[PDB]
Amino acid sequence: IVGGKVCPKGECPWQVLLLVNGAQLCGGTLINTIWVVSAAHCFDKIKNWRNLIAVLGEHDLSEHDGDEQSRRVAQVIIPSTYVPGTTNHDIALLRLHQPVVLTDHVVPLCLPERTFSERTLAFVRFSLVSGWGQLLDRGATALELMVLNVPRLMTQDCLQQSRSPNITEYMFCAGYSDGSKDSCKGDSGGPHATHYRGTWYLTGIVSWGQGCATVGHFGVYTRVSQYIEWLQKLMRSEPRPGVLLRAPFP
Amino acid sequence: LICVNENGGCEQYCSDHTGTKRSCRCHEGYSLLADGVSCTPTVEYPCGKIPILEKRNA
Ligand SMILES: CS(=O)(=O)N(CC(N)=O)c1cccc(CC(=O)Nc2ccc3nc(N)[nH]c3c2)c1
Ligand SMILES: [Ca+2]
Ligand SMILES: [Cl-]
Ligand SMILES: [Cl-]
Repeated sequence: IVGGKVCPKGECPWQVLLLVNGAQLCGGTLINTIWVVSAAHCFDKIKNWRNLIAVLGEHDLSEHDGDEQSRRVAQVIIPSTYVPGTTNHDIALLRLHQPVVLTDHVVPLCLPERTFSERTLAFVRFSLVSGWGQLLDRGATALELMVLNVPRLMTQDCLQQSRSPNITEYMFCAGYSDGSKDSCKGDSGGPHATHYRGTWYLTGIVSWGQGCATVGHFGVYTRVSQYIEWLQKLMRSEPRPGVLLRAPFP
Repeated sequence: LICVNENGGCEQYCSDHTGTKRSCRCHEGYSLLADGVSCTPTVEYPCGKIPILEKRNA
């Protein structure tokens, strides 16, 4: 995250850290005790699918304070329409091997109904994006979880204001074009969380952008509203052997 | 009332029904109050609420 602030410990309790052989991979969002939403592109280069770990309740990567909970990732589910090396359909649903325990520091973000998300949440101007990604373009990643308030653009306005992948109906733009504030590499997969009448909801996944905080460009987010029914059906399904699962979309 | 305008007055989810009818609904871990619009937690850690902040103003 560029130009944000430290998320006070426990104020981003849905944030997930994904590790591969102990190394930072990506962010994610807890939506239930066994389910995490992340970005499909995070998994393009995974060689050993059995060494993926999700950490909940993380805050400061330099220390162990006892609020962290680690789980093996049992399943990574990606839409059939996602193509490795590209940006469209950038979503993954992760099943944890055992539930996390909900605590003051570990709480799911609400996965909204589609209608609600499209008709109401899509018009809330500002939402929060968070992660342990790079603090600057070409810079070091953060040791403490960072958070940033970003405004959402209608896609017509993003294309107009921006000056190369298309912005598809499975994406939306958010952020600033003045080079000051943005999500960045290493924040991929993390939440774009939207507040409405006292409750927070998952509306986007940190997906891509032209550099980070690049003048004339905005961050691009996976438009989670397009995937609600796809996610809900998968969460009702039995697990299948083998970590990676490609599931038909729609 | 209609779900497209002002979320049908619902705090959370809204369904339109035949005639001038509307039903609000709440996420798992919440219940709908008698006002027909408000949702109140039914569990200790409902989704989308931040415990340290909910305790700070309780
Ligand atoms: C090139 S590829 O399509 O092949 N692929 C590689 C791969 N094989 O995974 C890939 C796909 C999507 C994103 C990325 C990196 C990326 O853009 N991160 C990022 C995240 C958030 C951001 N916010 C801003 N403002 N910029 C951001 C940048 C790589
Ligand atoms: Ca820690
Ligand atoms: Cl099934
Ligand atoms: Cl496997």
